[PDB]
Amino acid sequence: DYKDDDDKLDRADILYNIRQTSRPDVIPTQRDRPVAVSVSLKFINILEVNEITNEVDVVFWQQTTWSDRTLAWNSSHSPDQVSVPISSLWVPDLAAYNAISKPEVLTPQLARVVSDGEVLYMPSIRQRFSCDVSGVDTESGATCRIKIGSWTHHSREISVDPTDSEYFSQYSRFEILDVTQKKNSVTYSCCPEAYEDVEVSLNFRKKG
Amino acid sequence: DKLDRADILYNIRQTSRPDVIPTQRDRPVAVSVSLKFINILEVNEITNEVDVVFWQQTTWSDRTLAWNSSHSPDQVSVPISSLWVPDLAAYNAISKPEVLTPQLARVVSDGEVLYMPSIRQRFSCDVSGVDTESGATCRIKIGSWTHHSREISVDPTTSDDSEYFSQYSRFEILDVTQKKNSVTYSCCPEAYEDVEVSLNFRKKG
Amino acid sequence: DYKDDDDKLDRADILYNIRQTSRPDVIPTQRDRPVAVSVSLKFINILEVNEITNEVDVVFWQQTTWSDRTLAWNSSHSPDQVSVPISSLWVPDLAAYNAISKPEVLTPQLARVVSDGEVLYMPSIRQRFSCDVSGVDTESGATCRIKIGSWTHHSREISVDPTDDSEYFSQYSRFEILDVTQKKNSVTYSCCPEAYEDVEVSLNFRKKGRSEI
Amino acid sequence: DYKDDDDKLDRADILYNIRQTSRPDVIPTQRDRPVAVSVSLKFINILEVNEITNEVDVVFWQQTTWSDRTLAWNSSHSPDQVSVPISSLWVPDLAAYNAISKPEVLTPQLARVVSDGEVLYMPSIRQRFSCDVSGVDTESGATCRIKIGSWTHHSREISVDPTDDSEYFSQYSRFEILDVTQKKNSVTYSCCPEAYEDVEVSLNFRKKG
Amino acid sequence: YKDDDDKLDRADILYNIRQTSRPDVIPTQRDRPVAVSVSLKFINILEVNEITNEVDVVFWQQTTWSDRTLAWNSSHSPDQVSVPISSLWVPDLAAYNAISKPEVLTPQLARVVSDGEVLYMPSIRQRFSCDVSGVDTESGATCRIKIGSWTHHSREISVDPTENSDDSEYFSQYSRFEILDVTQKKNSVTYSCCPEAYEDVEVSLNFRKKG
Ligand SMILES: CC1CCN(c2cc(-c3ccc(C(F)(F)F)cc3)nc(N)n2)CC1
Ligand SMILES: CC1CCN(c2cc(-c3ccc(C(F)(F)F)cc3)nc(N)n2)CC1
Ligand SMILES: CC1CCN(c2cc(-c3ccc(C(F)(F)F)cc3)nc(N)n2)CC1
Ligand SMILES: CC1CCN(c2cc(-c3ccc(C(F)(F)F)cc3)nc(N)n2)CC1
Ligand SMILES: CC1CCN(c2cc(-c3ccc(C(F)(F)F)cc3)nc(N)n2)CC1
Ligand SMILES: *[C@@H]1O[C@H](CO)[C@@H](O)[C@H](O)[C@H]1NC(C)=O
Ligand SMILES: *[C@@H]1O[C@H](CO)[C@@H](O)[C@H](O)[C@H]1NC(C)=O
Ligand SMILES: *[C@@H]1O[C@H](CO)[C@@H](O)[C@H](O)[C@H]1NC(C)=O
Ligand SMILES: *[C@@H]1O[C@H](CO)[C@@H](O)[C@H](O)[C@H]1NC(C)=O
Repeated sequence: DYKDDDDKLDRADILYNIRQTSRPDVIPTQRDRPVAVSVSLKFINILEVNEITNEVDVVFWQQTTWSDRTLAWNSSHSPDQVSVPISSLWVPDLAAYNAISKPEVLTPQLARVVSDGEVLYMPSIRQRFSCDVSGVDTESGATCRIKIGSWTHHSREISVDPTDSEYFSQYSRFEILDVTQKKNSVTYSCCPEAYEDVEVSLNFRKKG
Repeated sequence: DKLDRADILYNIRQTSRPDVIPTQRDRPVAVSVSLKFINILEVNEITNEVDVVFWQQTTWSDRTLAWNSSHSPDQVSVPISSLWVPDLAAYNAISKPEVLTPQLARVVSDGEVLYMPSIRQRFSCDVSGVDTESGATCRIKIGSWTHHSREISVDPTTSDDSEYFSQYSRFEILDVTQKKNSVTYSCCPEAYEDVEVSLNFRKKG
Repeated sequence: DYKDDDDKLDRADILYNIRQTSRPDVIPTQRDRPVAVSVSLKFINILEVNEITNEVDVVFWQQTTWSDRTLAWNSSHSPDQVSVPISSLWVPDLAAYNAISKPEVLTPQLARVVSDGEVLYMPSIRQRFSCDVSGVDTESGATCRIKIGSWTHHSREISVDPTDDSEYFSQYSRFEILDVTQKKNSVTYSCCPEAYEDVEVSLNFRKKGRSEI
Repeated sequence: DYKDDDDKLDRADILYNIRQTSRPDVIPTQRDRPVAVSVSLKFINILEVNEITNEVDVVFWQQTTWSDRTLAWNSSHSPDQVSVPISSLWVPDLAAYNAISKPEVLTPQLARVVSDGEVLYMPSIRQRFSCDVSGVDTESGATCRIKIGSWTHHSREISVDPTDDSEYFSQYSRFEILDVTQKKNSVTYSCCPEAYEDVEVSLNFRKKG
Repeated sequence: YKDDDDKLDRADILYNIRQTSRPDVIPTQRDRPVAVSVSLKFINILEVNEITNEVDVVFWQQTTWSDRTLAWNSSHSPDQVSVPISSLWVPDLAAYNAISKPEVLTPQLARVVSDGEVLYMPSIRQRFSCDVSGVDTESGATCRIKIGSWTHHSREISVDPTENSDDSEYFSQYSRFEILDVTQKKNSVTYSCCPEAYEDVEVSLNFRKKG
């Protein structure tokens, strides 16, 4: 409960509990079900766009959530949440398939763990992508698709699902017309199991 | 006295909880935040991006860290890896902060902790009017990333806006003002506090 | 067992087992033979091509597999596979001889270990290479050759065996792929008496949007 | 003594002793007198200068020495010195106030520790600075001043004191050095009551004809 | 020879090496300096600037030395193993006229031989301040790289040129440049800073742009 959120000893104790129970390297599967991972992108900026090379430089708030019930505690008279370094926690091994640079994480690498076992990690990230830039200077604009999925965990182990101008910079050379998100389950010739992904389509165009 | 310093550092490391907000008994950690500009380096009026260097003055209190200094040092420098530090982020930065200075804080015997790095960073802010007399006005917002208003409060602190500013920049500081906000986002039920730092500057004619 | 894949305690236990057994700095040689390392590149993208300096910037999916049977376990009623951080495992010390930048690994550094002892690591990597770019703007295209082999382990310790398509190749690349061929070599250099194996990957590619009459 | 410098077990024993005594995070203050740190810069190169932005990219040899007598040992029959990773040692928290990039350390991060307790750390560094570039094409040259001081230790705790000019300077630089002068400041800022010492290095340089 | 692929033997040799290795102590033997051999074979010349006298090169840095305390009996065990360099002492070498950090392109493993010889041979990309003048002339330019121990003087570490193979044996046929020749020489030099001499190896290569 909220009147206890600032009891420091309580938070320290919860962090200790979390660190004893957490298995940073094991998927927190429950009920012989895949871990349900939620993923949405809220765009913060569009910095560089190249219509010749089909490359973009974007900043986005990647909202990522899932649950590990082994981490839950009774919060009747203790903090409902604490911030935890992600190195103490399991995080889904998500990758953006068409990213062409490493993600540059702009924000402190702390997640929130909620007393019901929900884990929230929502970093702001700048990253470069290979996507369809054609039309960026037209009224229809461009539609750049970013596919994000678990790299090493197939659909039996991890499912992914969705969790834009509210946080989009008014100062960008560009403007968002629409962001849509859909989910796919796809199998490659490499592997017999399917890998789920969230595909985020960013329709945008140069201002004016 | 070195041994006295070694002992204070030991005490600090015994008591310090680097991953726990130091809020006690019941009040959100009061964090003081102030920017003193050092330099303005790259200004792109087309892409609306700036590249700046600022002294980020950050102070707060952890009274569990306090000690009686009647016959021992008043302060020691401590590596920030040994201390809790607020998880501040500049929302409109478009690059990671480049910390130019040694990552050491001062801990004072009354529990005050001061961290004040010099930081070069790239921002997305209004650069329109930089070449005019009124100047541009670049707004930088800084607040706690994962801690809302019940856990951390963020506040302004104040001399001359150009005291530490480089005479060799192509730019000059007309005015710096800092304002506090508390904003709830559609994502979450709690408010997060921030300092909006308004830097009014123009090219030197 | 496929049903038992999501038994969490089971996964945790296999991981513990693997870490007890794994020797991350020791080649997993079995029956007095070299570790057979399989290597295959699937190109994902060609980003920058400089016809003058003969350089390319490519993203490729480097599929590496090998066997360490000491890692095997009975999966009759347990997960068939688990993901393991590469820092917990031996990984072949592969190097691209003509690369001119460090490999930029774009994906999480986890391998899959299979209950029969097969270990799979398949990172996506962006890297720059010194290669023949000549002809990239013609029908026949350019052919850029990339060599990958073990850096410190010779043929008695590690063997590399290699195993179009544009299945994973971006349709948004300025370039398109005509053919990919992969040859195995065992070469002896004057520095050293023992040979080193490599796979030589021949990427035949050309610009889309070439001048056409 | 020098005749025992290469006794390996002796060196390993000295290293062990140093690591037992060393407090990497505690200033080695003696008799409560501020640790005296010498700082000298010998310029290696000037790589790129920008008259419009007043920025300079330089490479310099940053000669830093101080003492920690707790590290001393009797070298009558053992090595007079050994090299030690700086991570095992206290190093002064020096910062260059007008640097606009992180210092790029070109050399192995080892210090020398002498048996009298002297510690020497002299890295080669490439760094960008904001400084007066004007006059670079004249004969009077330009004068770019670099200030270096302890970041968190004021004058009661650390004092800095400046320790030919082109001896290590690259003959292949587009530029040449007319003069280097090194002076000591002790400055109080509005932020804080205590003074912070610095060494101000004035580099007078110009483009070659 | 027959015993190289005995994995338990290899693990035991690694254990032995790690037990006796002193990664931070020079492996001096019988009160004499560690003899470090260093040689560069060039892989590539990437970017050249005649105005600024800067050069971007890839080279194979062949570095060898001896640590006899690591030696073992290889009669019925492997003759060599690979070892992460973090487990071993490696000479603190620096390129004096390097103007950027060395970008190591290869895995950071050395070989240790049963007779105690250690071989580390990274492929490195690095940028240098050197004489670029004459690069597009038939005579070419001559860029000189000096490499020596940074903190160990001549009583502790000697550096020696190695050994010939063709100068272009590993050089990219696709570079815009071609190597005319490479020479190496040892120097031993005293600086105003220090009483002792520091040894270095000076690599001079005359290279030119293809025409
Ligand atoms: C561009 C951003 C958009 C979101 N926004 C936020 C979000 C957050 C936030 C809240 C919760 C999390 C959680 F840890 F739960 F994942 C992360 C960030 N914090 C702050 N101070 N500002 C303002 C600037
Ligand atoms: C570049 C494309 C992206 C989609 N696709 C894959 C491959 C894989 C993948 C990665 C690694 C393995 C491993 F090595 F661990 F077995 C298996 C599948 N995972 C996902 N989510 N997508 C094929 C390559
Ligand atoms: C540009 C390179 C130079 C030689 N060459 C080598 C050298 C080496 C090699 C041999 C021995 C070592 C040692 F560990 F001993 F130092 C390192 C690399 N390994 C491979 N696979 N290829 C291929 C092309
Ligand atoms: C650009 C440099 C200037 C001095 N010089 C040096 C200095 C040093 C040196 C001496 C002592 C230290 C010490 F550890 F004491 F600090 C550091 C470097 N070593 C070598 N090999 N060369 C040659 C070229
Ligand atoms: C950038 C300007 C010029 C240098 N100057 C300072 C500030 C500081 C300083 C003082 C106190 C702290 C503290 F630890 F308290 F946070 C940090 C830096 N130190 C030095 N040597 N010079 C004022 C800021
Ligand atoms: C601190 O210690 C000193 C001497 O030990 C004593 O004067 C003092 O009362 C203590 N602190 C206070 C004033 O509370
Ligand atoms: C592996 O162990 C299981 C135990 O359930 C048992 O079936 C058998 O001993 C092994 N598997 C096979 C081949 O039956
Ligand atoms: C140092 O050691 C020498 C050699 O035994 C000895 O003669 C001398 O007394 C020692 N010096 C001191 C004061 O420790
Ligand atoms: C090493 O091998 C034999 C083992 O039969 C051992 O007894 C002896 O010490 C060594 N002999 C040599 C030098 O090969």
